Amino acid sequence: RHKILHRLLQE
Amino acid sequence: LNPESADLRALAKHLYDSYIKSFPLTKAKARAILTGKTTDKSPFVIYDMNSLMMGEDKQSKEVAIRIFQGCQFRSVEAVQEITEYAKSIPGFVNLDLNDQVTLLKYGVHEIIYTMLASLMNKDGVLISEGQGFMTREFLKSLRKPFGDFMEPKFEFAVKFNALELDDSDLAIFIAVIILSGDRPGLLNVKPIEDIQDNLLQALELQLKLNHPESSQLFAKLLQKMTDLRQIVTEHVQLLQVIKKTETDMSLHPLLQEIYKDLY
Ligand SMILES: CN(CCOc1ccc(C[C@@H]2SC(=O)NC2=O)cc1)c1ccccn1
Repeated sequence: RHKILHRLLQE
Repeated sequence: LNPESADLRALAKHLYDSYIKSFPLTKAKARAILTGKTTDKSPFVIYDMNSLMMGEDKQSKEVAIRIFQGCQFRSVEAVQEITEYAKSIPGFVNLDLNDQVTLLKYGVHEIIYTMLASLMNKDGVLISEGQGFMTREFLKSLRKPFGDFMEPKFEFAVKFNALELDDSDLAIFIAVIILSGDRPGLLNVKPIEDIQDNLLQALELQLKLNHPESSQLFAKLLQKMTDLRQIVTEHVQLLQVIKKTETDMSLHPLLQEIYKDLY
């Protein structure tokens, strides 16, 4: 869950 | 100014600079566009289905859906900008990553509607980075359920804009919203409250220095944080209705993710 947000945060 | 005040001014400036980097269209620019005090072409006005279509020349689902999904598309880009801005708030990226996610999940729409007010007056809203101006009346005219989804946002905006904040004030306010220790499901509230404490101090000083004549602006602004939540919860309910009645539509996956188990 929150795959995208995780990605944006870790990017 | 003393040394603790100095650290608070430095934080204010650091946030202002990140805000300008993260958010392409500032309230400064928006205001210039809306008052006419700019050397750019004034924006294309969308006030009806016809003007809309001629402005589109600047999918083919019905108009209300196209508009609603354009709003979604704008939020998706806004979430990305807000995420970048959040990463610049000192101490944010040192939090538990699950808590960074939770803060963003609950913060983004409050910030979106805050910053949307910067683009609004009582008659309409700038779109497409200020290249367009869509009238409030036109948005009201859309067929149910879409006809009154913008109204609570405009009503909020006219009240909020009366505070006359600038971008330097907004940059701190937005950080305060993100660092809210009462979001559901947070794992470790203490480091979040510690950051918010500093931000709130920074905001109070900022408001005293930038608006020395506007007594208790800090207190008026804190009460709006409560009103923003109401806008979001109501919007969630409208989305539930729309999801049931318009299986034409499909929520963008970033937005599905944010809205899932939100309120
Ligand atoms: C009315 N404008 C300005 C933007 O106005 C917005 C209104 C609401 C939102 C929130 C979105 S809509 C949704 O259901 N969830 C969201 O996150 C985001 C932006 C339009 C209209 C069409 C195209 C571009 N701009």
